[PDB]
Amino acid sequence: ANLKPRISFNFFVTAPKNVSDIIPRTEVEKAIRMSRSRINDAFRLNDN
Amino acid sequence: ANLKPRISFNFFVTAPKNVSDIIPRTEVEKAIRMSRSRINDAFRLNDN
Amino acid sequence: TIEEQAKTFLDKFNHEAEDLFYQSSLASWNYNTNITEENVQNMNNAGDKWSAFLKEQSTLAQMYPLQEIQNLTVKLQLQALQQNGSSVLSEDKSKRLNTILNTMSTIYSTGKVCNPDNPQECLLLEPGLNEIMANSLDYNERLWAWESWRSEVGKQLRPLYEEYVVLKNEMARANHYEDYGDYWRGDYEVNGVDGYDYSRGQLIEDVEHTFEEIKPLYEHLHAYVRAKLMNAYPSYISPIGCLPAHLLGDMWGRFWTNLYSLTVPFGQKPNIDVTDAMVDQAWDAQRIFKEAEKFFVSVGLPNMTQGFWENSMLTDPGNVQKAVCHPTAWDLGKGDFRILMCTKVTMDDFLTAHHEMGHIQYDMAYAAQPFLLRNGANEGFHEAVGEIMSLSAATPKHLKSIGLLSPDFQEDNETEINFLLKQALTIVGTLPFTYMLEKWRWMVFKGEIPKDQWMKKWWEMKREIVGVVEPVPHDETYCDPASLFHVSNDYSFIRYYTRTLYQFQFQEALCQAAKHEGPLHKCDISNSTEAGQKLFNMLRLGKSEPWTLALENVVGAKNMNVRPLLNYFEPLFTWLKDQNKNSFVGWSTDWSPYADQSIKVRIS
Amino acid sequence: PQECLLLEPGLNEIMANSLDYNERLWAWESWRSEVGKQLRPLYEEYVVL
Ligand SMILES: *[C@@H]1O[C@H](CO)[C@@H](O[C@@H]2O[C@H](CO)[C@@H](O)[C@H](O)[C@H]2NC(C)=O)[C@H](O)[C@H]1NC(C)=O
Ligand SMILES: *[C@@H]1O[C@H](CO)[C@@H](O[C@@H]2O[C@H](CO)[C@@H](O)[C@H](O)[C@H]2NC(C)=O)[C@H](O)[C@H]1NC(C)=O
Ligand SMILES: *[C@@H]1O[C@H](CO)[C@@H](O[C@@H]2O[C@H](CO)[C@@H](O)[C@H](O)[C@H]2NC(C)=O)[C@H](O)[C@H]1NC(C)=O
Ligand SMILES: *[C@@H]1O[C@H](CO)[C@@H](O[C@@H]2O[C@H](CO)[C@@H](O)[C@H](O)[C@H]2NC(C)=O)[C@H](O)[C@H]1NC(C)=O
Ligand SMILES: *[C@@H]1O[C@H](CO)[C@@H](O[C@@H]2O[C@H](CO)[C@@H](O)[C@H](O)[C@H]2NC(C)=O)[C@H](O)[C@H]1NC(C)=O
Ligand SMILES: *[C@@H]1O[C@H](CO)[C@@H](O[C@@H]2O[C@H](CO)[C@@H](O)[C@H](O)[C@H]2NC(C)=O)[C@H](O)[C@H]1NC(C)=O
Ligand SMILES: *[C@@H]1O[C@H](CO)[C@@H](O[C@@H]2O[C@H](CO)[C@@H](O)[C@H](O)[C@H]2NC(C)=O)[C@H](O)[C@H]1NC(C)=O
Ligand SMILES: *[C@@H]1O[C@H](CO)[C@@H](O)[C@H](O)[C@H]1NC(C)=O
Ligand SMILES: [Zn+2]
Repeated sequence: ANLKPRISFNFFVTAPKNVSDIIPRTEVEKAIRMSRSRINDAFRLNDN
Repeated sequence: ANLKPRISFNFFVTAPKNVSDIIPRTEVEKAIRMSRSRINDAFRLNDN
Repeated sequence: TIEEQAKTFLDKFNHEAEDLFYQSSLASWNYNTNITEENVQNMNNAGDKWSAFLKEQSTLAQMYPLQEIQNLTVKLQLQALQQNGSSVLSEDKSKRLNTILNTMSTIYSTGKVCNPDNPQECLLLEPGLNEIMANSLDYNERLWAWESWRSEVGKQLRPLYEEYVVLKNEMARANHYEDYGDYWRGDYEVNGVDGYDYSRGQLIEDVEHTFEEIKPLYEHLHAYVRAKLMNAYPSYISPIGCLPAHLLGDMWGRFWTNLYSLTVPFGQKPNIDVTDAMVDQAWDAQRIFKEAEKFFVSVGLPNMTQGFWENSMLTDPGNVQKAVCHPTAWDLGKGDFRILMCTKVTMDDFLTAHHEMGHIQYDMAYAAQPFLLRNGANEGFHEAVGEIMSLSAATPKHLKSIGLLSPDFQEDNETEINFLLKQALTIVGTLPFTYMLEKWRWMVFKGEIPKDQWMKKWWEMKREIVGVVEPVPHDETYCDPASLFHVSNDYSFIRYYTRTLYQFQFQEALCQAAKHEGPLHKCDISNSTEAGQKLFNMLRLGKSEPWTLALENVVGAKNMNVRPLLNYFEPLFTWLKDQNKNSFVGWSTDWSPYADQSIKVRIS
Repeated sequence: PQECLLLEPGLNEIMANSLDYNERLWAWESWRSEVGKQLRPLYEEYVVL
């Protein structure tokens, strides 16, 4: 949501097929902590 | 198809929703030539 | 002389037109009444036989140039024939258009969505999906239905609507209009009558200028409903935000009626119902239509006619003799009128009877006019008469006089509120939605919204005008507005706004003739003949006069007003202003049901 | 996507009458994909029981 020039958007994750089931934010904040080093190089960005 | 220990498999691409429409191989061999440098680092491999 | 030339052509037209129309309508009547496969194709034969006559006459009438005619009443009929319509397109284009139109409606009428758990039980919209949204109290179920209908059906209509816009715009520009939008406002336009003029561009000014006076009342009605939803769905609605779009009773949010059971002010007192005092007095579906006729006679209007009693469908046949009972009035022309409805002994049918007889009493008035001038003064006058007739036959000051509602029965000032708020959930609940929807389409049809900002502007106007926020973000691959019936079936949607305003202008201007004293919502025009004249001077005009001149003959002004609608809801506005002391009237357009679990990303 | 086909009529006559390669392949693959995929987690339990 809210794509923009700065490219700063918002995102959230739901269960596979259950639109009313939002994965709590404090778990998305952990999966990304786990695989950030692998999300980065997919785009060549560098954590800053 | 044919996943194995060596991890050497085969793959092919079809149209979005048309199972009987196989993209000819000489175009998959060009898309991959175009974006190989970006497929590599997603896995940290190095073209060898 | 061009004048006489036309004058003679119209005369010759009238006869053929009228007879073919008679034969064409009788077929459809026989079909709708007596469903037989045989009658289906007969109706098609008669219909095409008539419809071809229209094309022949339209081309044949294109000769006489307009700017010579002085007699206004013939310059008015000619304008209805010279209209090229959609024939001005190409051939391949004109038959691509009909294909798109028939594909869009079929998707709406047959598309189905089905459960994630058991993918074998699929649900249509007509039954099933509507009753879920109209009856459920389960947050997750409502959200599933609301999102899945827009996802598995909206997504199909998008690439078709994108073509429909383009084609309809050419069809309009080839008729000396600016676009389709300016084509639709072609109904409210008047030209050269010395002070009764009305330009297609003024309609936008009037609509946007009367809406700024309903915002004070809609804000309070919106802030009160929100405070009563935070008890049925706690922890889901913030008290300074908007309302999630799927908790509004209906699939789209057009009417808030289905929120009555959650928002009734005084739940103990029951509303006025007489569906039982009719059974105890043995009222069959013929004493109803006699009471309606008597009510109309009391005002001053004339009786019914023999043919009306003879050839009508006041009752359901009951056997496998099949029929449709969507209640309608029929004006087959040549001098017969007839109603069609499967009547049940109830109250909501005791009102629908008055409503339909309203249309019938309209038609009987202007049936002395040339065939092309037999219609409402504009599109929003017909159904704005049936209403004001069904609005004055539900008042206890009338029910306790027709015989029901035992005479020792005084109403208290709490059922008054119980009733007004049931009205306001339907009248005032749908004014901002209608205005926003037509504004969006008027802006799409003129390229003021690029083809990649449709949904963005849609959900930007929703939060700002209607005060309703979506529960999941919708990108540009969706098309939500095309999921409504009127949008995906090519129907103008502004009649439902202006009708609501005329409905109360008439009611307010008629009670002053009947010498009413109390509040407006307790007025009753029965037994007042001097208030049947003021109404009969407007019905007996058809389309022969500019609609502003028709309004002037009743209200005394020449434009739609919004003051009389606010005098109707005064006893509710006061009570609402009192009940909203410790709340926050208004809303802030940044809250969203998913903004507390979203993560923000920023890339350089 | 509005015209759905059962197996008993329709899907059988396609496979038994057609001579079009792509149509046969579409039917053969889609019946196994949109129905086989459902029976798998049930068959896995049925075996065990
Ligand atoms: C989708 O996820 C929701 C959770 O957000 C599930 O709703 C739960 O349903 C169970 C029983 O039906 C209730 O006991 C829970 O209270 C519900 N959750 C909440 C937050 O109220 C829902 O069942 C899921 N959908 C499916 C098909 O499993
Ligand atoms: C799926 O792709 C195939 C191509 O492999 C399409 O088949 C073509 O269909 C057209 C007309 O139907 C024929 O003229 C071609 O000869 C077909 N291709 C071959 C290789 O024979 C098929 O139409 C596609 N499916 C859909 C739904 O479009
Ligand atoms: C409904 O329509 C059917 C025909 O579609 C009518 O059947 C006719 O009945 C009359 C007797 O009154 C026969 O003389 C005709 O031969 C019948 N027509 C056919 C095609 O069978 C039926 O009468 C209609 N119902 C009513 C109430 O008029
Ligand atoms: C416009 O033309 C109509 C005729 O089409 C005129 O209506 C006629 O008026 C005279 C006298 O008022 C009647 O005797 C005729 O019967 C009317 N004709 C019809 C068909 O009913 C009308 O008067 C003309 N308008 C003006 C302003 O003169
Ligand atoms: C209706 O469409 C026609 C074209 O089909 C427009 O053009 C006129 O067509 C007639 C033939 O019937 C010619 O005699 C005229 O010379 C044409 N007019 C022009 C300006 O070329 C016609 O103008 C259209 N009328 C309306 C009211 O839209
Ligand atoms: C219209 O007026 C008539 C007569 O003025 C009312 O009919 C009277 O109704 C009362 C109570 O229902 C009876 O006691 C009288 O006997 C009736 N009089 C006649 C002559 O029938 C009628 O009720 C009024 N209608 C409304 C809606 O007020
Ligand atoms: C209905 O009318 C009654 C009588 O006028 C109202 O009751 C009074 O309301 C005032 C206003 O606050 C109080 O000061 C009185 O104490 C009330 N009287 C009693 C006996 O309680 C009542 O408020 C009105 N209801 C509505 C919804 O307006
Ligand atoms: C209308 O018809 C009734 C008969 O049902 C009659 O008594 C009444 O007088 C008629 N109305 C007028 C105005 O003549
Ligand atoms: Zn009506």
